[PDB]
Amino acid sequence: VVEHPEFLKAGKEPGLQIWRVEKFDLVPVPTNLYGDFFTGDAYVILKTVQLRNGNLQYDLHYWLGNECSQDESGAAAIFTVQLDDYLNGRAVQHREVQGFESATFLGYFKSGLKYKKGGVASGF
Amino acid sequence: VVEHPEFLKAGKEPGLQIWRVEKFDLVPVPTNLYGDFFTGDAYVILKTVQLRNGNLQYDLHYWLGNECSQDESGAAAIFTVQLDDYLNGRAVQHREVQGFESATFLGYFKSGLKYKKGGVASGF
Amino acid sequence: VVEHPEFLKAGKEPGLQIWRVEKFDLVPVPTNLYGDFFTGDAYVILKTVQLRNGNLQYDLHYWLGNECSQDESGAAAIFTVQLDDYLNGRAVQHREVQGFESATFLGYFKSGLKYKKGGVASGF
Amino acid sequence: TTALVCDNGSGLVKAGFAGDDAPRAVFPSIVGRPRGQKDSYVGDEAQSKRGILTLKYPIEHGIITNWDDMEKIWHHTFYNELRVAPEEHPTLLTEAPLNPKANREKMTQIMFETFNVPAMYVAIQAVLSLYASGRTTGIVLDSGDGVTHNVPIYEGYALPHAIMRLDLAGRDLTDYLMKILTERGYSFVTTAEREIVRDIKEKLCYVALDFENEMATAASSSSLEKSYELPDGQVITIGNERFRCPETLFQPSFIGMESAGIHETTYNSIMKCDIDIRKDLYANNVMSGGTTMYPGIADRMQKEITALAPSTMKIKIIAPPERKYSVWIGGSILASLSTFQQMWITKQEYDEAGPSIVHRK
Amino acid sequence: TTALVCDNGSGLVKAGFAGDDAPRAVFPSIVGRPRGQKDSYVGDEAQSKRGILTLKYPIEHGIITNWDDMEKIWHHTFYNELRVAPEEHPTLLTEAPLNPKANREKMTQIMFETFNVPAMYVAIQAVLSLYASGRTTGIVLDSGDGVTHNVPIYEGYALPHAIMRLDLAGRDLTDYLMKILTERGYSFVTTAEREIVRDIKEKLCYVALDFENEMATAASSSSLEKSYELPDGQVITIGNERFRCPETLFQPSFIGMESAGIHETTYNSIMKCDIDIRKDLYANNVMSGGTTMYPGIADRMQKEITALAPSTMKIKIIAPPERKYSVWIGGSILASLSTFQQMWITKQEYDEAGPSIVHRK
Amino acid sequence: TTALVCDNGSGLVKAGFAGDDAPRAVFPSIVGRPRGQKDSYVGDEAQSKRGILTLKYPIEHGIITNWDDMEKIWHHTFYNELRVAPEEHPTLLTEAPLNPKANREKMTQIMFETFNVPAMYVAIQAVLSLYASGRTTGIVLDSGDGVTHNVPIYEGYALPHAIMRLDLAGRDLTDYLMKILTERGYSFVTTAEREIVRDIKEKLCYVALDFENEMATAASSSSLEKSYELPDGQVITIGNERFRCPETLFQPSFIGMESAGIHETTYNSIMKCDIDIRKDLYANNVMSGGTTMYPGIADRMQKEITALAPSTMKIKIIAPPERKYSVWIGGSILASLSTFQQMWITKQEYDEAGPSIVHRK
Ligand SMILES: Nc1ncnc2c1ncn2[C@@H]1O[C@H](COP(=O)(O)OP(=O)(O)OP(=O)(O)O)[C@@H](O)[C@H]1O
Ligand SMILES: Nc1ncnc2c1ncn2[C@@H]1O[C@H](COP(=O)(O)OP(=O)(O)OP(=O)(O)O)[C@@H](O)[C@H]1O
Ligand SMILES: Nc1ncnc2c1ncn2[C@@H]1O[C@H](COP(=O)(O)OP(=O)(O)OP(=O)(O)O)[C@@H](O)[C@H]1O
Ligand SMILES: [Ca+2]
Ligand SMILES: [Ca+2]
Ligand SMILES: [Ca+2]
Ligand SMILES: [Ca+2]
Ligand SMILES: [Ca+2]
Ligand SMILES: [Ca+2]
Ligand SMILES: [Ca+2]
Ligand SMILES: [Ca+2]
Ligand SMILES: [Ca+2]
Ligand SMILES: [Ca+2]
Ligand SMILES: [Ca+2]
Ligand SMILES: [Ca+2]
Repeated sequence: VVEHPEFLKAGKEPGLQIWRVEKFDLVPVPTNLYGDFFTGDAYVILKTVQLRNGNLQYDLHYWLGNECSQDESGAAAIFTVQLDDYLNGRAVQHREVQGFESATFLGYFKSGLKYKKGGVASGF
Repeated sequence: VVEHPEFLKAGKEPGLQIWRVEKFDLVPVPTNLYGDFFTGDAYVILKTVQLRNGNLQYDLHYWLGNECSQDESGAAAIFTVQLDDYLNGRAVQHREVQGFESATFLGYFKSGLKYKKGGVASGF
Repeated sequence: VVEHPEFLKAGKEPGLQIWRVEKFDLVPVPTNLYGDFFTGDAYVILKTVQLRNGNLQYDLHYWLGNECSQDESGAAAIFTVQLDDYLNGRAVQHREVQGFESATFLGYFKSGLKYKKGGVASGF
Repeated sequence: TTALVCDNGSGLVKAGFAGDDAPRAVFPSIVGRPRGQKDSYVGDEAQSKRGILTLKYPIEHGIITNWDDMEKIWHHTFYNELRVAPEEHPTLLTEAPLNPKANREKMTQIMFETFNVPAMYVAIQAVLSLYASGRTTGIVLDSGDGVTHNVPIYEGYALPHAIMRLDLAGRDLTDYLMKILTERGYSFVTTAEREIVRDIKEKLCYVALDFENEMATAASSSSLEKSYELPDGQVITIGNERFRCPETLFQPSFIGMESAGIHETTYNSIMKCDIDIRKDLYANNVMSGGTTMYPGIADRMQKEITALAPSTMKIKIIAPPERKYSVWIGGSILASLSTFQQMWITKQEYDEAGPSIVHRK
Repeated sequence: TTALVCDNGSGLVKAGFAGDDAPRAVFPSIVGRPRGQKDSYVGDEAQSKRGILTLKYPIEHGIITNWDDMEKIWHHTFYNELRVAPEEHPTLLTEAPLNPKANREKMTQIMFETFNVPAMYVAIQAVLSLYASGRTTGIVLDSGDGVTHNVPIYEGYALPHAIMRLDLAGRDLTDYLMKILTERGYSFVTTAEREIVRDIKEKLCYVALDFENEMATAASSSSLEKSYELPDGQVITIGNERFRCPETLFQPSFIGMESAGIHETTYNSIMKCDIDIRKDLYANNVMSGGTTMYPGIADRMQKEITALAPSTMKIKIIAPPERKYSVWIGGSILASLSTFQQMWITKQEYDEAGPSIVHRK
Repeated sequence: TTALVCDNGSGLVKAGFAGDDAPRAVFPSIVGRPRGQKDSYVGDEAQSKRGILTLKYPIEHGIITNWDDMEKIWHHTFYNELRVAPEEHPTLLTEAPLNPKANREKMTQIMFETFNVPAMYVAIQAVLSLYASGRTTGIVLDSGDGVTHNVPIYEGYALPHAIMRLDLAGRDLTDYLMKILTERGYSFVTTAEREIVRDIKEKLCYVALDFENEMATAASSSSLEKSYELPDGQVITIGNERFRCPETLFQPSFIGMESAGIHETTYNSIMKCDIDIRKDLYANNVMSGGTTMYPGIADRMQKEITALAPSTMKIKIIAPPERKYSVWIGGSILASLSTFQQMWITKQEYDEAGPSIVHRK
């Protein structure tokens, strides 16, 4: 889905990119807040790694908080697919659930994860 | 029970087929004797009717004389089941007791039934 | 007879519970008076013992004074049955007569029994 | 309102109000129908109209046998005797030991659907008597006009499997006395005279402690002779007849019965119970009913059970003074208890569950 | 060679030769192991060594529960009882209604792989009984020592969805009789004495046509009294116990069960079948097993089904004289038929297809 | 404007507005034509006019079979149910797994040329359900009224070569339940009564964890019995029928089908996929559709897949609470995303490229 501005700037550089699902839209999270997750929301996380020959590889994670509404978990899953398609399908997809995230995912956050109550209202 | 020769020739044509239980075996009764029943024996009777479209229907009757031994009444009942299974289960089964036979059964014998004393010895 | 308030609080703890029959009703006796019996009245006594595993066992005694009226001795006997039924029938019943009480019964009163003349009027 | 207590027996109806120490109405459970008058009668008028009616006893050996006559009896009990409106009072009725479930159900149905009582209850007669004697465990000997029962009761409840019954009671004793007096050249078999025999029985008869010795005594002197002033004039006197009549209870063969006597059926009833409660029972034989009123009856039972029980067994026979009404008194007490308010079977529960709720668990 | 017929029940093993009119060997399906002897025992010796063994019943409510003990039983059946070489004889075994597929398969595997029989077959017990009574359609009431089943059968085959089961049979009846006799001050619970109770049950017990009236009768006279000479000396007599014991089959609550009685489960089984064959079934109730031997049982069932079925329904209860062995006899007849030669499951077919060929289509 | 979401199934139509959490209209996908009235009817009126119409189901096993009736359905959906002007709203429609390219093209042509929608889109039902459960990879078990499918999906897309299908769903389960109830002497096969059977199925039926043991349990007690108040009056009760009906999904032969059960087709679907994604799939079995609503269904599937998969495999069965509408919800979510604006297929693109642009790359 080329023409969303978030997709334009996705996977252009090594590092982490974190977006939060907000009323059927993907809204970027402030870089200084990478690591805090509202348990009532859903997020899409793109990890981009640069190889020694300058090529980039991608790993997509969609994190679901135990209190998010179906519309958000649904959108997060649809957004991950779309973002992967936009990256010519080269990304590897990972579903991450609160309290049970994969070692790799947990490894992206040096000072651990912060699950805070609440979040944005459902788009229904 | 396909390989008994009596089963091979059972229900191949419209009419009556009468067998008498003899020491754990089914022995055909001479057609000219259809109607005489030893009260000390048990018999299996197959009535085959041809419909206007050439298909055949079956009605199985096992007749028990008031003096037959358990082995014979037992065999007659088992033979009826087997013969019905051999006919793909299409036969309708009827238990007939001496002195109390069903109208249908009695209807197969124009010159009535002849109950004669005696019969073959038990297979025990 | 669940809904009498006396039955509600019967056998809830180890110890003695003493009621006196008063005009077709069971009226609790003041704990400081346990041991004094009007010879013209009838009483129901529940002894509850706690076992080492915390379970409770019951022994029901109905005491009849030599001058009680038939209505009272009758009620005392009926109340004992009802109280036993309320305790799922687990209580053991004992009839106690003035001057001839059982050793067990006499054993519930350290400073012995006091039979005092008089009592409440018959409910007839 | 005030509950009603109704004890229906083979010969007499005892009815009254719960809370009372005795029955307000006591009349013969007899129904008379025209055998020219066209009314049917109940109790004492029924007897007075003997000549124009056919008398029947609705209750046979403690069990209701004719429901249409039983309805008349209950109707006469409410409106004539007690003078009350049934629909107005909860009623406790009594039933004989081993009463068929069907009878209990039919009794319930009639009370609710025919008399429209607001609530009712059915109690076993023997149990009401034991309660009347201040006891929850014992074996009751209930003997009335039509039947005799042995009912072992434990901690408030009867043990059905151990109950014994003997179709020999007062009416049988009156017929026998009437028979031996007729033999000597008298006649009653009528009304005021059949009434006379019963009266001689209830006033002069007693149970002998040792039958042979009493017989020997009556044969050797006039010390046991008694006289009775007939309503006409002549004075008839009786001697051995006095104890020969009640002796039948211990020796049924005196009237042609092959059954065991009451001492034997009491013993067999006890021996049919769990070995561990038999001592309770031997020590608590409670007599109940009019036919247990004979002087000497308790001593004789005590002696005969003693001869049958283990030598070390404590045997006690209890004979309450008003045992003619023990059953009714026990019901009066029961229906009066503050805890009994929630034991009635209400019309609601009936209209909602049917006659079947009259049984227990 | 000659085929072998083996009917394995919760309490007794019936074994013998096809062609025979009755089982050659009948012994208790019990296995005893050392609880100093080091051998394990089967059947009657196992019981004789009670004191040094721990007894177990391989079959529970008709179903094999312990395969290692079941193997001992079959070993004892071949070599000790029948004295034959298994590898030498085709063997027809019986299985209880609703037997899990796994059991059937495991039975097959043991016969072939452990006993090396040349051929075998597994038949449903109820079906063998119906066949024994000269019938292909009907509902069988099979009641033995450990379980009771209602099995509706049509034109040779059982209708699984309609089968009813009740975990109440002979052993339950013996325990109950043993309980009521102990209450009256006796004791067995041992061996020759537990043997005595079963014997009293099989000789003196019967089913009452109307339970209340029998109870009333037993309470009113000694006409139903019976005596039994104990092996020691004393003579114990029983009255209402005689019919109270079997009554449990109609009223499970006598021993604490919340289940419906056999008349009710028979009715429910029929009502679970296709409306168009129910008349076949009502007219053909066939009793089978030792616990159907009680005198009075057939009349009582006839009466109770009548009270539940449509008023116009022809209801018939069939009680064959040797119904203690109906299952075995039916198997004896079956394994003997000239048409049965090709129905066996041969070692070849097994070694080639596996235990799974023991199921049908 | 606001997009419309239309999920067309073999038995029910689910329609509404994108952005909504549930379908505004749910009616039977039935068309009625005169078999004197001259109008043709759709959905619930069509059923009410049974007697004067011939009813047909436009969708057979998930696939549109009659386009003229399908047009009526869509017409009735827009103007009667949703009350909207088609030309006014972009519409997302759903299609069954393995839908022929021709159907997809014909659906597109009708929407544009007959309804004049401004834009449309076609999505695979199973994929919309997976999305509804917050997943991009897994194997969906979709079971509705007319067909059952196994659809393995990886990173957003179905793997066509691995899809399994079974022509056995709700309607088959209702017919079967209707058959076994008729056998017991009832009748529906009408309208309000065929309605009654479906209702009994959806309220009382459940899937047994172990079929033999449940059967044994239902045969041994009344613990699994349930009653249902018919609209007339009588109360019918069912026991083993409750789980026998749904058991058909695991054993198609109960109704005459030679096919494998749903546990087996789920396993075969997984085994048809690349060894390296199978763990993804075993850990993500998502149930979808009305016929997956049976209590017990998830536990049973979990157990059966476990018996077939490698012992170390993590097996998980997901059963969303509103899975009766998962497909519609997933479409509602999809059509709502800000990124979906450029995914529609517009009239321009159609009028310029033809029905063929409805396929992908
Ligand atoms: N003092 C007495 N001595 C002897 N018999 C008496 C005496 N008083 C009453 N009876 C008798 O006892 C019998 C009555 O009892 P009750 O009133 O106990 O009988 P029921 O309840 O009428 O009968 P049943 O209990 O047999 O059903 C009467 O037949 C009567 O003759
Ligand atoms: N004449 C009889 N009267 C009453 N019970 C009898 C009689 N003869 C045998 N029995 C009883 O019937 C029971 C036995 O039957 P069978 O031999 O029918 O049982 P199984 O096959 O051993 O048990 P199950 O069929 O329950 O698995 C025994 O427990 C026995 O006490
Ligand atoms: N609670 C329930 N329990 C069992 N079955 C139910 C329940 N609710 C609905 N159903 C059934 O599930 C079926 C319906 O599903 P859905 O609405 O999933 O079908 P479709 O989309 O109409 O059909 P298909 O997907 O087969 O093309 C109906 O036939 C209905 O009987
Ligand atoms: Ca949220
Ligand atoms: Ca990818
Ligand atoms: Ca012969
Ligand atoms: Ca057939
Ligand atoms: Ca007082
Ligand atoms: Ca108690
Ligand atoms: Ca009385
Ligand atoms: Ca003494
Ligand atoms: Ca058996
Ligand atoms: Ca009849
Ligand atoms: Ca669908
Ligand atoms: Ca595992």
